[PDB]
Amino acid sequence: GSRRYDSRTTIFSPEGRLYQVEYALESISHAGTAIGIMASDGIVLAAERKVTSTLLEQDTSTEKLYKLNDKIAVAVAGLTADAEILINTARIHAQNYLKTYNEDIPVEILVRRLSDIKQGYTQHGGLRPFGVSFIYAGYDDRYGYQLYTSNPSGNYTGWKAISVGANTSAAQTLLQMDYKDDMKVDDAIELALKTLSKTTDSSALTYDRLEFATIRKGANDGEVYQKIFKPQEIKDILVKTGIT
Amino acid sequence: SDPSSINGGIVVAMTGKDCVAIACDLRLGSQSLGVSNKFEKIFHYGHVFLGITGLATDVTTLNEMFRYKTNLYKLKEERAIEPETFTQLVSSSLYERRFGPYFVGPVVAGINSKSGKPFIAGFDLIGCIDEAKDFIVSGTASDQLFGMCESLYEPNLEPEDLFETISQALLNAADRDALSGWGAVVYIIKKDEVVKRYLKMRQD
Amino acid sequence: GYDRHITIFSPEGRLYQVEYAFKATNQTNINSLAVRGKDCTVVISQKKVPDKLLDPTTVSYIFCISRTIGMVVNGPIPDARNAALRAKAEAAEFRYKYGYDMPCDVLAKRMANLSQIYTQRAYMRPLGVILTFVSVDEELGPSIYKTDPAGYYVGYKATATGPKQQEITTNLENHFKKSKIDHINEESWEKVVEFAITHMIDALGTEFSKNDLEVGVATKDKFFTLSAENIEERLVAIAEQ
Amino acid sequence: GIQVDINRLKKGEVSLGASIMAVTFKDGVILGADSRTTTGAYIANRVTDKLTRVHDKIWCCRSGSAADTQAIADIVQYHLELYTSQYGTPSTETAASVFKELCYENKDNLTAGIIVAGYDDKNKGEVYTIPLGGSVHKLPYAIAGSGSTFIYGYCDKNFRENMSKEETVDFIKHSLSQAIKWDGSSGGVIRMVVLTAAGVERLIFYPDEYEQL
Amino acid sequence: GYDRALSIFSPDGHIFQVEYALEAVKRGTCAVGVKGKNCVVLGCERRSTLKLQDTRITPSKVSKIDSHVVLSFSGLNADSRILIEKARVEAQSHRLTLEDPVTVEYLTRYVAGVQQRYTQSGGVR
Amino acid sequence: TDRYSFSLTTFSPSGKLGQIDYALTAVKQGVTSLGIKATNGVVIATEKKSSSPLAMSETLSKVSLLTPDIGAVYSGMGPDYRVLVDKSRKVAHTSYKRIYGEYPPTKLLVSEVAKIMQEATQSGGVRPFGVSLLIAGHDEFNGFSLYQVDPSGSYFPWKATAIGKGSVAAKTFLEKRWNDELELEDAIHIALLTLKESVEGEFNGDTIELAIIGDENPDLLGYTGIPTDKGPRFRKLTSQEINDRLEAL
Amino acid sequence: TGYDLSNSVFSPDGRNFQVEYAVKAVENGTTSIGIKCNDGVVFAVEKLITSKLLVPQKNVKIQVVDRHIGCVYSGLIPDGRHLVNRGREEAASFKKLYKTPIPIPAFADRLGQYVQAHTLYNSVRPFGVSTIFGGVDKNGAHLYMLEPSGSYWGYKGAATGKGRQSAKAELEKLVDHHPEGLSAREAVKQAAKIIYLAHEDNKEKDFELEISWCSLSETNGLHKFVKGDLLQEAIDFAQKEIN
Amino acid sequence: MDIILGIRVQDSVILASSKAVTRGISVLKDSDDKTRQLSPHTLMSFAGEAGDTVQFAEYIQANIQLYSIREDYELSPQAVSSFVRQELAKSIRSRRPYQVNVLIGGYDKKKNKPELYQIDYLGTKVELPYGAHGYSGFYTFSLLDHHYRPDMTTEEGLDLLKLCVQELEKRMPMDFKGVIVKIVDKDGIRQVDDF
Amino acid sequence: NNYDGDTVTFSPTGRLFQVEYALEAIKQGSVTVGLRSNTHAVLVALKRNADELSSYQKKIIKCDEHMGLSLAGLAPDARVLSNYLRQQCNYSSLVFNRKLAVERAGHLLCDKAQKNTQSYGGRPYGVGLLIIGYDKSGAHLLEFQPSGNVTELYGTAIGARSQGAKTYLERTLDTFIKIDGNPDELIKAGVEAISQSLRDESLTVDNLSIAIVGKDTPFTIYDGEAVAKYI
Ligand SMILES: [Cl-]
Ligand SMILES: [Cl-]
Ligand SMILES: [Mg+2]
Ligand SMILES: [Mg+2]
Ligand SMILES: [Mg+2]
Ligand SMILES: [Mg+2]
Repeated sequence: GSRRYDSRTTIFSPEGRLYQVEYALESISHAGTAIGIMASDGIVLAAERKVTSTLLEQDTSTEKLYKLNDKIAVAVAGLTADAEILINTARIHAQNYLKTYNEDIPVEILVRRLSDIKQGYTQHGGLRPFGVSFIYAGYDDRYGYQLYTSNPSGNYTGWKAISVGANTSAAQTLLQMDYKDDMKVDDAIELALKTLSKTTDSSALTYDRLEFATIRKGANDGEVYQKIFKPQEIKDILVKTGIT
Repeated sequence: SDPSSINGGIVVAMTGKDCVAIACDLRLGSQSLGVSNKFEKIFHYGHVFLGITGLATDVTTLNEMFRYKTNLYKLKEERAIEPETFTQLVSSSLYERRFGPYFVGPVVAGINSKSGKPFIAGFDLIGCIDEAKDFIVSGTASDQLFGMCESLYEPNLEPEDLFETISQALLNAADRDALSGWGAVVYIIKKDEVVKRYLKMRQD
Repeated sequence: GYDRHITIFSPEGRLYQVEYAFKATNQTNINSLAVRGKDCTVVISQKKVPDKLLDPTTVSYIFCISRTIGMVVNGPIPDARNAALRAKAEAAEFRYKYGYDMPCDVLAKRMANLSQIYTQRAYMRPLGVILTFVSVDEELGPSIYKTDPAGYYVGYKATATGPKQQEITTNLENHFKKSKIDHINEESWEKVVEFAITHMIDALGTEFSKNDLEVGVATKDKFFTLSAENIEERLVAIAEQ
Repeated sequence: GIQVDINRLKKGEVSLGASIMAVTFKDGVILGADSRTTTGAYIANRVTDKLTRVHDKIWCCRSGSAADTQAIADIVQYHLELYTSQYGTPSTETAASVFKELCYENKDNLTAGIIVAGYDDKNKGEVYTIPLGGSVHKLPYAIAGSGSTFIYGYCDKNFRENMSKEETVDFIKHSLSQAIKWDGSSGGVIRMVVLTAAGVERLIFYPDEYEQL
Repeated sequence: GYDRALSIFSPDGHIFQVEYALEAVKRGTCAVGVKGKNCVVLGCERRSTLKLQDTRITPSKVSKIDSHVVLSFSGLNADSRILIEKARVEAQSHRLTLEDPVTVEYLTRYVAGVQQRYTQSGGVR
Repeated sequence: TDRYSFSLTTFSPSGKLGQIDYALTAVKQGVTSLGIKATNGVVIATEKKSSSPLAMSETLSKVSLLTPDIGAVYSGMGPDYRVLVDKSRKVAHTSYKRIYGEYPPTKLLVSEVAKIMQEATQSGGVRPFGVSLLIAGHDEFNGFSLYQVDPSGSYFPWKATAIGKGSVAAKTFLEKRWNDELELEDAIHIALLTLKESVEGEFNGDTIELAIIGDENPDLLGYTGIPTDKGPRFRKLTSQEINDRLEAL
Repeated sequence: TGYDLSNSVFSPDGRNFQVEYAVKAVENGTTSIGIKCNDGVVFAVEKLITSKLLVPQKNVKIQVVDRHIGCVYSGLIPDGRHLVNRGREEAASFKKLYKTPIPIPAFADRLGQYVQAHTLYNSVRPFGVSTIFGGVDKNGAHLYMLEPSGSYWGYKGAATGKGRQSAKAELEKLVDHHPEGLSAREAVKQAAKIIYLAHEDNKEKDFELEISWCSLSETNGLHKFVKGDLLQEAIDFAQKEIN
Repeated sequence: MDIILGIRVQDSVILASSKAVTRGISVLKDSDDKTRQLSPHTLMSFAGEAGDTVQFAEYIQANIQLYSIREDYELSPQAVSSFVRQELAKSIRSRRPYQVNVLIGGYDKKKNKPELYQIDYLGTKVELPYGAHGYSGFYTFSLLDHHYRPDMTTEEGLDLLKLCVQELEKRMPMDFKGVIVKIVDKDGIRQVDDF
Repeated sequence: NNYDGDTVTFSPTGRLFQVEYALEAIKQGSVTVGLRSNTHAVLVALKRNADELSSYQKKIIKCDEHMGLSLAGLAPDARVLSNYLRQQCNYSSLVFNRKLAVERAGHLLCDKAQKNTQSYGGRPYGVGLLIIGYDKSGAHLLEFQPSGNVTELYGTAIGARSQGAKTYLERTLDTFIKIDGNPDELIKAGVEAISQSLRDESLTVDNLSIAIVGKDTPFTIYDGEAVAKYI
């Protein structure tokens, strides 16, 4: 019957590894680099677009950075199509929580549930896993500013600064070197861009090949604002830090 | 036993010159017993306002439901929902429960941000849209409100004058209804500013 | 190489099972032809009865799908009948749901969409048949629409199907180059059938008796097949000119 | 009485109280019907067509609920069209069987008193009547509808087998004339449909003619 | 539904999928449990190749199942969350029907039962 | 019963999704199609590769209307495209119009189509769609827009682009000619020039299929009376209309 | 290659090798025939007597469908029974809805579509039987033969099994020598002879003859078994012809 | 019927609940506690249809305790009340609805404020300074309209509560066998043993 | 070889190997014999043990007061099929107040076994059965094989070395068929028949198993000291 054509996506190797999860991570390592840096007064999300064409519409485009709710955002690394399936689920889960408790969802709870969905695809169903790694950047009144990452295995961990996608080994070393705990948002913006500028496979880092976002408490008195940077705003912040 | 008149309450909406107004009473009761005098029946999602009369549990449930739906709308559309669109969303959602309906009398009010046109609309419990230039009424004193609005209303009222007309319509209607009153709130809505006023009314 | 066993892509972007389903089409070794008149649409096909023990009346590759639609198949009879039964059901359901007779081209699209599903879904194999639908549509007039195992379909001025399809095709192409029109300029369907048979004789290079052919004719409000004697009468007229 | 036939209808639905009949004769069969449709005492339609085609030469007379009979007749027409595509022309008996199957299996939810009439070449004219219960009864002629009660006496006394076309048309005309005269639920024009080897012929007769018979 | 028998016997009488799952446990960070006269202590390893971590929000290795029972683990981190969730639910369910919190043996028996069920159920590893 | 409840598309050791790559190879073989965005409109165009000269190429429509203000064209496997158009039209109603009483904006309809194509990449017992779509459309708040959709389910907005047989050369040609001040008529002119390079045989209104998303068309609406209803922005250019623009080429 | 390992898989020729492999199972089975006559049909079959311990007359292979259709088959006997069980359900639902007993052509397609359905998926095996069947309906007598592929046609005479070629040759002679027609009682006698002549291709074990028939005149349009004097009369006729 | 009251004061929430359980013409029990602790700083009293009341209360209690373990964090009284309301809002359109009315008294540790919520079996939630379910309200509401002040202490709240119970004991037809009083504040939940 | 992975696959010569491997399980099973006259039908079965400390595997199962069978091969599969027969016999009684015909019993088993040989996932039954019974048309003996083939016989035998008993019955056919109105003599003939399949071992008191059904005799099984008469 059909047994003949089954890849058996949810099994162990003799060494105790999940074949499909490992190969999905190999896929993700070729995707555009995404960096998250957490500061005391905000969070930065920076991401490199995959080899841009000059005729690509840049201003009305969304590839790397997505909004989950007013307090939480994610940076994507891997298959965009797969990420959007998970993003819409995460958006719905956040609204279910708000409907039930009349309170915005805590960041970890949203991350755990989204990570549990990925886990399910590695243990049962016979389907391929989602070829996606997220960087979650958000705020709540319990833990404040938070950075997480999840990968196709469904495992998630918290970070002060983290990179996903291509050249993470090189990127993580540079972040580990220059990062410190009493850092400000404006400094973290500069670190994120400098790190991408050195780890990039491109000749030079330009505004049209980037996506950028911040989560500050820079709004008026005790409230969080999400800023998804416009093309011109990236052009200005790139000149201001002396990269171009 | 009649879901629409256990808790009581009223909502009214009016248009003016480059503005709209929406007002409601504050009573929540259990038949004869008055229970709460802080129960507001008007909500808003962005710049679109929704008033809801009828069974209180459904008022609360529908507010939470349209907050849910308009939030997802905004994330996907990357813009705030407009009154004309929202009106259709309310109609769809109510008719989805055709044979097990929410016992409510909702009222939409707002100004379209693109065209600047004042907009109001009303519904029955299964989602029949009632569009109107002048005014929309809802609740246990709907008859009274229809009478007050028809006689007091005139077109193209200024925001300050419109406030007086809608407030007098609500107050005098509420005083002729046993299950409505116990306070009132009036929203005056201009293109890019919104004023909210609490009225002094008789507390019986 | 399991990519040649089920309907999934090969490295060069091909579906081999679909390609092999096309080769099953010619397994019967029968050629068909379809042309349009002014008021009618005529379809003809070869009839080969090798076994002497067969009841020749039951040997047929032409089907009456609805009152108005007729269908001729190139391919094995089990798959042919499978397609015929489904088309009959779909045509009947269409009339019940939408209050009017299913058009020839709409049915063709529906059967083509079904064929497409077999090329994408793994558990279902493609049918090894090519379905040629004919009618006189009340809106579009005389119509010929053809479906294949790939899920492809298109309308035709005229068409041919089978092993020696290309010879018949160019024979028809050369006629329409000469006549400068999209159809057979002829009043009665009788002479449109005579045209169809004549040009098949020229293309294939064989002569036909009454039992060597099978004919289907579509007119306004009815499609019907011709008996052996109806064809014999038609063959006499060709010989006497 | 007739009430428990009309007591079956759903509140407010269109009523097909009727004077319908089918009569076999020498050359085939003739179906006949009035044209009145009522909602209580208001005539919703005074020019209705209660004689409906389920196949070329298989027709039926409808009575009871307008909605139910229409829904049934549409399904039967669908079944017989699908039958014809696979097995060729169905018998009148086959058509009556499909009607029965729908009427019997849904006897609680339906109010449909149907007369089935058709012409075969082998079996000539045939008439099957299907009352409320969903039973089938093959007869030489059949009468049905609210107005039929008033013409049981007349039809039994006047019906003969192997009548001519003109005689059968007179028999149906005189009968339905009386049914219409006495039944308030029946009225309008008298439609008829003639089923023979020759083909299908539609006839109509207006009040000015049939009232003064 | 996906039905495939992934855990099956081999000629030598072994279930390789179960044994390969043990290799995943052998890869995981070390965990230790020592019980004294009036207490139990759970120790856990955390690998130090991960700097720039946020220890406030990073999932802890030891998890509370109820106010009186804890669970630590070694192996796949994502898998452990599913067992912990099921165990926490069963802990509340036991209080609800028996009007008494679970024993440590009972809670263990339940978790062990779940693990076993995944060794002879179709479509799962 | 369908026993294929498992994924036919899986990750290889190198991290490639084989079936998606092979589907993109099928798109490469397919006939060239392109799209160009102007200031006051959008144009989409393709070659009508006829299977036979006896075949009526008018009956086969490569450019399709999805909504009154949104149109689509493809490169790759025609049958796969056809069913996607059917599913795309229906989803525009079920998951949007029947809810909001209005047609969806381009980006969201594109998003729904992408979701369908993504599922064919992961669901049990199916292969990916062997097509790449170009979807042109207009809506009140976003204005004119042009999107590409790939077998993986990925979509990207474009100022102008081309897909299929001669896409590499066609994209280079468009980079030279495209500017942000292009009027609709200029974009149609450039589209025809770009397409002539990839076409080999006959080049006329009967062998070329071309549609636009431009101004509203009250005459094509079918009725009058409602002032707010002003007609479809999608219009398919006729055979004659194309030939007029080929003379002054 | 590997194209013959799974059902419903086309080979590069355009062939379904699994169906062709099922035909080999049919070719291995005992001989069975069908003869169309003036106003009906006759069926006959070879029953191999494996042992003295087999009870004579009490291992019936020919099966009736409804009251007017007879079915006989060669190959895997259980597969044939399964097919007849389906045929009986098909014939039952037809009569339930349409009142009239199922016509033979109508019945033939019901089986044809069912057998064809078993060449569409790899989760099922093709039928390991060729089935000869037919009867009398409103339009007269019909004889059919259905194969593992789902292919069927109308026949004047039909044969299948290990001695099919011998039987086919003998059938072709009857069609030539009797153009105006063959009678029902004659067809029974001929059926016996052809089975005996076809037994030459299976002559290790001796055999038992079994005949059935439908005829508008002789059986009143119903399916009956040939027994007693009429059976022995047909055996004696066959014995005289071989010698 | 059953008497359940609630009074929110400056720094605490006080819930009073009748002790009587009556079936037919017999008081089966006179020491019943009609409340469950949902979390260390959240208490829910209940009254309504027999069986349904305890089944519902314990079901909620289990769900809130499950949340506390999972997140190692206590849900706010506002969050708990919203969860409870939604469960009742689902219930009312079920095959067999929970006929239970509840009062949720809690102390929000983040806001440092006491909170009292009144929810009926339909899922009708209201935050109040004082609340009551059943026929009790017809006496206690007007009494509290007069005597209640927002800045009162816990001791003043208990005297205000005594005044309610006295009035109910005087004018109510049924003997409800006194009340069990519980206080919810910054230090958690405790019971007043002598009332 | 490549065509024996599952039951849904045909071999190039038209064989079903999974069905043939199921047939092989019967040959490994212990011998059992069946035979009948006109008045009575008899089952004789050689029971098998694991060792001297173990019991002897029961081979004969009762289906109704007038019917029962003996097994050879996978015993659990016989339990499934015998249970199905018990239900079918019982359905015939409750609904039609009718004792199930032995021929119909065979037809039902055939059709049940067949469905397992045409579908993916399942497997053929791994057991052969000998059904005996007495109905309205006298005594009957059937032989069931898991391919689906059921055959009515005067006598037969299945299991290991069954050819010896089958040859004996083929010689004795004319004798034992006429043993009418005499149970003990018909059993004796069956016990002598099964003895032709013995090697090294002989029939002992807890080894032999006999069953009988007839005209005025319900289906009854004899084991232990009750079969000492026939040694
Ligand atoms: Cl379709
Ligand atoms: Cl009507
Ligand atoms: Mg008042
Ligand atoms: Mg008052
Ligand atoms: Mg396939
Ligand atoms: Mg009248």
